[PDB]
Amino acid sequence: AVGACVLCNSQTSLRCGACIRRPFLCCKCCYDHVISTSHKLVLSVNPYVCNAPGCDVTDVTQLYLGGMSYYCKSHKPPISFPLCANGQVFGLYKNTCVGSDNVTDFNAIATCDWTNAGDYILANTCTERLKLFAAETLKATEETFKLSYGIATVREVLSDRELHLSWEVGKPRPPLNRNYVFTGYRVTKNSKVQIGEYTFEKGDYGDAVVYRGTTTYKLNVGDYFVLTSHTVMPLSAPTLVPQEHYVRITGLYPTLNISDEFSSNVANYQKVGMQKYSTLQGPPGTGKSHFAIGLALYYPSARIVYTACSHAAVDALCEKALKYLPIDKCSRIIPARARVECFDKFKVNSTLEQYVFCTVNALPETTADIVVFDEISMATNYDLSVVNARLRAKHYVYIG
Amino acid sequence: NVIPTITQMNLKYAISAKNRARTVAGVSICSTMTNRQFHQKLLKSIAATRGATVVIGTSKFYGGWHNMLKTVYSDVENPHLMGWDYPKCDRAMPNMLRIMASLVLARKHTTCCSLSHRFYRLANECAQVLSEMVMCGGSLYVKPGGTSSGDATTAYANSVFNICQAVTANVNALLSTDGNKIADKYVRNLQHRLYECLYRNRDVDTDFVNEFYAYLRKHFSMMILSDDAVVCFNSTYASQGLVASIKNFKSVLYYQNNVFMSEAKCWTETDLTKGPHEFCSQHTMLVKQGDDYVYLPYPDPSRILGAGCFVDDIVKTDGTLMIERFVSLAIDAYPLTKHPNQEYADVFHLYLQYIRKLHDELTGHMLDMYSVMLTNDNTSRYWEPEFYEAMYTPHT
Amino acid sequence: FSSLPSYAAFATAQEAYEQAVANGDSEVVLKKLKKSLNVAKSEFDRDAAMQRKLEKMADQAMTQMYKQARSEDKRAKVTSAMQTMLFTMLRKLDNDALNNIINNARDGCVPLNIIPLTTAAKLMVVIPDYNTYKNTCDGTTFTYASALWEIQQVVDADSKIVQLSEISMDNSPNLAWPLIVTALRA
Amino acid sequence: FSSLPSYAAFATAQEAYEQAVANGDSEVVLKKLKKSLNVAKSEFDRDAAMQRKLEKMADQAMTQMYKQARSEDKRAKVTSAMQTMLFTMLRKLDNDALNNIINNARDGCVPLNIIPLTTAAKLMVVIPDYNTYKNTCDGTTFTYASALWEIQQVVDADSKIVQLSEISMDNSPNLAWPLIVTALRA
RNA sequence: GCGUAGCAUGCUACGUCAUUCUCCUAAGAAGCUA
RNA sequence: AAUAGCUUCUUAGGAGAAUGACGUAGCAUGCUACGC
Ligand SMILES: Nc1ncnc2c1ncn2[C@@H]1O[C@H](COP(=O)(O)OP(=O)(O)O)[C@@H](O)[C@H]1O
Ligand SMILES: [Mg+2]
Ligand SMILES: [Zn+2]
Ligand SMILES: [Zn+2]
Ligand SMILES: [Zn+2]
Repeated sequence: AVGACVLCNSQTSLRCGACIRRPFLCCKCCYDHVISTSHKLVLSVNPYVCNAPGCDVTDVTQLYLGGMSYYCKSHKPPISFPLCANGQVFGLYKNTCVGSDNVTDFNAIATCDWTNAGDYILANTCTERLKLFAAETLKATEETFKLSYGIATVREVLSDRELHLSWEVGKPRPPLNRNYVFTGYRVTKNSKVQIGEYTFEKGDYGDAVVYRGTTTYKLNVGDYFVLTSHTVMPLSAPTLVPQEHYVRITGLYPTLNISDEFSSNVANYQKVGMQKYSTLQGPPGTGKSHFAIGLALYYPSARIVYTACSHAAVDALCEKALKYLPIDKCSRIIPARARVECFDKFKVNSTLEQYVFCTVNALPETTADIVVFDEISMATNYDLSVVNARLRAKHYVYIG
Repeated sequence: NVIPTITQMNLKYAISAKNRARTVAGVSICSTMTNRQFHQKLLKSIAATRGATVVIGTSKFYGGWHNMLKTVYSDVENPHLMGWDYPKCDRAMPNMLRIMASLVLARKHTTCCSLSHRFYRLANECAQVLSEMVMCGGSLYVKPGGTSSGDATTAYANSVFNICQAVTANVNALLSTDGNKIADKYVRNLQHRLYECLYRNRDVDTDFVNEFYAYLRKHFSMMILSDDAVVCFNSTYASQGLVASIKNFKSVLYYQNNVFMSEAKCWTETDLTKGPHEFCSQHTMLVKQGDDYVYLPYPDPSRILGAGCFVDDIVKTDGTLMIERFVSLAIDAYPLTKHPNQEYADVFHLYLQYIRKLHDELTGHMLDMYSVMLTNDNTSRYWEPEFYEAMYTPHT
Repeated sequence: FSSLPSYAAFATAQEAYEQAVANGDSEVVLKKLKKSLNVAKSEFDRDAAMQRKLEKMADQAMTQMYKQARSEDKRAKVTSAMQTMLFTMLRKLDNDALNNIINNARDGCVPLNIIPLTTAAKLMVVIPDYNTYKNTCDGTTFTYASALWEIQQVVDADSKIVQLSEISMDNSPNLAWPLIVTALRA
Repeated sequence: FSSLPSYAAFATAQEAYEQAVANGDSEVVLKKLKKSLNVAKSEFDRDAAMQRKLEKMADQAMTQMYKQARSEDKRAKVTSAMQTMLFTMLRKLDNDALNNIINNARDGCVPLNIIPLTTAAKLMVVIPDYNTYKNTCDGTTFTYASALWEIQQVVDADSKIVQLSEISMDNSPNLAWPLIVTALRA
């Protein structure tokens, strides 16, 4: 059960239990995270609580390594050693971790509640590993906040799609939009059991609402709807690939004169082939994605992937691609999601089409020649990590 | 009753020196259970008897090779150790000799089982091992004959067939001699009674069988491990024509096995001291040790080096378990340390230094991962040439 | 075993035995202190046995966790270890032919089939650019893997045979690269 | 152990003995307390050893029961698997022609090889070369074992399909021999 | 002269603890030979 | 992903034996308090 110090990249065998994501910490790094922050739950290959039955000394600073088992001061074994000593914490590879001074920033990112611009403005400018960590922990934090608001119940039965909802009085109510789905638990006494997933819509008058469930279950009065959970997996791949230049064009092959109506962009169509990655700022209502399709023509057989953050945006761009390209084109966007609908054109899972149009949530893990994310003004460092992780291509261009 | 069966066929994955792939046949359990119950007593009684012809289950360690080699010279007159080898022994043994082998191994239940019982047992063994329904790659087939190497009674059946070829060649070589030129007055009478007891008679002759077998055991001492033989035949006779010779073995294999044993693989040593040229793939040297002289077995160095350098699985490539996988190689390669050729003298100290270096890097990594180590001291006894030198002495 | 409890008790018992045999005491007190020595030795011995047992119990885990970690590590990351070791050995081989084909394979010109051996057999290697072209090509001899081949039928990326004349830097930018060359061993 | 009757008697015996020694009476009470604690510790050894045996005995019995349950579970599962395979195999064979030929046989005994040789409805020829192809199963229909078959699919060694046109004397090298060609009785 | 008692010593039996040895079983990892 | 034989190593268990120490009972001997 080993890993790399999220600050010093040495092998370590520890984690912070009180910190939300429990990241690997080198020995001195964990010492510094635990000395001056209220976080005092450190997990080794086994937890560090005193193993004496009924002893709950949980501050790592107050335990002792015994023989085979650690303990608290009162219940300590005859001979043993103090754990937290000489600015270090006894962990595997104790001597060969280096440890660094990124302690203040990490403390901040760990204890903060993100409610002020500090966390964003700081995660935007910190170290890459630390950046990714801040992104994952912010996601998990907002996910945990999702749990704070309450449950819905039924009040009166009227029809199959006209129901009166009842909010648990005294808790934040959820916004009635398609982006909320809840599992329906019915309590007989004796078989508190889910009935299926449900989504609501505030009709023309309250408290009547029109709604859709995944199943055609008959809604009784003993039913209620509780929010459905969501988690976060950890990501490793970089956010922004290190920039590189060259003196020739490789992997992509030019064209002679095709599509003269895409003329002015060729001067930039070449430099993209010369560099490893680049960006295009497009003022509102400009020729953006026109340049995209034009380069797509300029390099015809070069396999291309398009991606964005907005489903409306990726739909619009896949349609525009349908307007001028051989088809011979797929938009593997969403099979059974996207409450506001989208393409109904081609495959979702075949990994064969040259020009793959997809969304971050449903990106596969394939290769290609060039990939282009779009609309960078909305996506976050996390989304950047996903789109750089799942795919792998020669050249990268972002337009926004 | 009888019970046909299906036996699979798999390619083997192990070191070798010829680019042909060797297969092995794994017989179906419904046959091994019965064969085991039927033969186990005799087989576990053959593998635990020291000082007889069939030498199976006699280690070469702790002074075993020297005792084998000094038993073979059971006081023959002018020794000349020889050898031989059968080509394609597993795929040419005629059905008749396999049946004779199974009969001679089933000749012990003279009182446990009745006669019809013995016959149905033999028919069962024939239909299960000899001519079965091989299943080679998702499609049945039919074996024409010839033994299979995955049943219970394999090495012992091979040993029996081997002794049968030796005695047949001997009989042929004694008959074919002219007869009027044999000077002695005993062996000539022996031939003159051999032919008559062979063809001009119909029932057993136990007294004469005994005399012939004693004559053999006094001029043709053997040592047999399932097809690897070593003979110590008297030589004046063998030249006058009265015991076997490589020419006679060539002939016998020509009309009974139906192959041709070219004489490029039948080593014939003429000096008794230096021992057999090659038996069971271990040359033999004579090495002074403790004021008396003993024989020692020593492998072929290239094989040891190969077994160290090329491993079959990826996890066996790190010196985690190697600290143990090397003690065994060194144990097998010790006798090279008394050879006169220098590289044979060095393929020992190579392993011996490698073990030490392995253990030192091990303590390094361990004292890094934690900071302590208590009693892994005994390993200081594997990198000294005394522990192995204990392994070829006769006390235990 | 100093810091252990019973070392002190047995030590003081042996010390008192010494002080009494040197003090010229009687034999009855000698026997009772012999008893004290026996019992202290007993307790210290039992505790020492217990501690030694705990030691030999810890060592099992201390030496098994290491095998586990190392073995799972080796087995997991192998598909890269093999390739890295391969290219290390291949640099260290220090051959010329291999070095030429490797550099070429780096900067684009890869072959599409097993290079043959005999003095009459086919070979189809691509060429991605004019620069690399004039780097390798010369007249009718196309040098590769340190041998002498002859150019047979240059083909464009649109299945359009071209002769050897048109291949010229100024004339280059109108061909649809990459070409595909076939050859024959001299 | 602590719940044994000797435990409390022994503890209070040692306690009251220490109390009387703190009282410092005549040594007859010392002898009495020695005797008391002696017999107490004797029966204490007795019961301690009994419990020590009981632990191992119960644990042996329990692991034995686990082993028995495991064996029975596996046994029942394997028997079900065997029966299922037997019945699903049986319900396949072409019962009609088999009934025909067996009931034709004068005893109900027919050597095994002719059973497939005369009731199989398929034929999986395997061919190692264009020549034996030409000479065994040419064209679209062929004859073997005195009956008329017809091709239906010619899958090569890579488990691909091969149109009957591709197999031509000049198109031999591109086809990864052997050539598993099936058929159907007709 | 005897017994009760006490002490000391030698012997025997029993019941605990520790050290070693020996053997047997079981289970596991690795090597070699036909 | 077979049959068989040998050998190195590790753990657990059992059995047995030796040794030493502790405690109980019994046997022997001596010294002495008391009693006749
Ligand atoms: N070279 C051009 N000639 C004519 N129209 C162009 C050219 N480049 C871009 N456009 C047009 O701009 C229009 C779309 O702009 P839009 O994509 O709406 O702006 P933005 O993408 O920045 O939000 C399209 O009609 C597109 O063809
Ligand atoms: Mg756009
Ligand atoms: Zn660190
Ligand atoms: Zn913390
Ligand atoms: Zn405690």
